This record gives sequence, C-alpha cells and structure tokens, in this order.
Amino acid sequence: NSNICEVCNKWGRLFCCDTCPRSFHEHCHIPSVEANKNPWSCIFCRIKTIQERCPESQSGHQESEVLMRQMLPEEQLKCEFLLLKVYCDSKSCFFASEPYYNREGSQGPQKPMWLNKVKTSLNEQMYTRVEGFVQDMRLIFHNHKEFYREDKFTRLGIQVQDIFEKNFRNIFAIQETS
Ligand SMILES: [Zn+2]
Ligand SMILES: [Zn+2]
Ligand SMILES: [Zn+2]
Repeated sequence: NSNICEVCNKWGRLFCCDTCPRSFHEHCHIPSVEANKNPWSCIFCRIKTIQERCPESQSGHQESEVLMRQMLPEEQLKCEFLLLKVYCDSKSCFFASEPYYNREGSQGPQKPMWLNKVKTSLNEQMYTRVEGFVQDMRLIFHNHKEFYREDKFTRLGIQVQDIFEKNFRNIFAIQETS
C-alpha cells in the first residue's frame, strides 16, 4: 500500500485498501472508513466494480437524464466518489468549510454552500436525486465567482469547478461532445 493518504497526500493514521494499493485517513475517505470489514475495499475499487459488472454503464448519457436519477445505492456512491475527487485537489481547501462574506463592494450570497455541508448532506441521505447534489456543488463555485467579482481570486472557483465538471462527466459517463 501507499504510505500517504490518496486524498490529502499526508502521512498519518492510514487505512489500507485490500484490493488496491491506495490508503486513506479515516475522514478523508468518503464514506468515512468503515469500523470493521475485513477485507475492506476503497471507493475507487467499489466504483470500478460497478463498471465491471455493467460494462454498458460506460456508454454515453445525457446530463439531463443523469440529474433526474433517484439516489439509489449506486448513485449515492457515485456522488460520494465525485465529492472525494474534488477534495483530492488541494485547492478544495478554500471551499471546504463555512465561508463568511465582508468585502467592500460585494454582498454575500443568498444561499451559502461549502464542501463539508455537502458531505454531511450525503451522509444524512438528504438528497433524493443526483440533481440535488450537483446543484449544491455548482452553487459553491457560482457563489464564489459572483462574490469575488474582478478579484483574481475568482479563478480559484473556475479551477475547482473544472475539476468537478471533468470528474462528473467521467463518473456518470456523460456523452462526449464538441
Ligand atoms: Zn487524508
Ligand atoms: Zn481500493
Ligand atoms: Zn449490465
């Protein structure tokens, strides 16, 4: 196994996947690394299994169909994995915890949102469709762009949104387009 967390790239108290060489901090894995379970398989492995069991699941899909899907176990897992892929980028730190807004010339958003809030919502089964999860994730970046206006810091929102969107298209097998 690797000697650093796959998500935050630090050492520490690491749980090792039994079916691949990745390792995780307890609360870096999503869902949080399960108490017992020997062997244990990480989210990367669980997602690869879904694909292997249903190879046609990789054929292209329309985003509008994906969004309307109910949050059954396989969709719950895919959203957990997509969230984890955002945390894998170090620039996620800016979006992880609850923000506050006091900048001359800007007003805070009407509906603040942040990654740990999405993580709690997923854990608590608060989303009934994929659309709920995707709308909260896109709201993070939209709030940031609107609040930071012409400050160059706006680019952090564009960057982390790009990581979200690329991974969304990969995980949910969105039909490739020009
Ligand atoms: Zn970690
Ligand atoms: Zn694994
Ligand atoms: Zn199949």
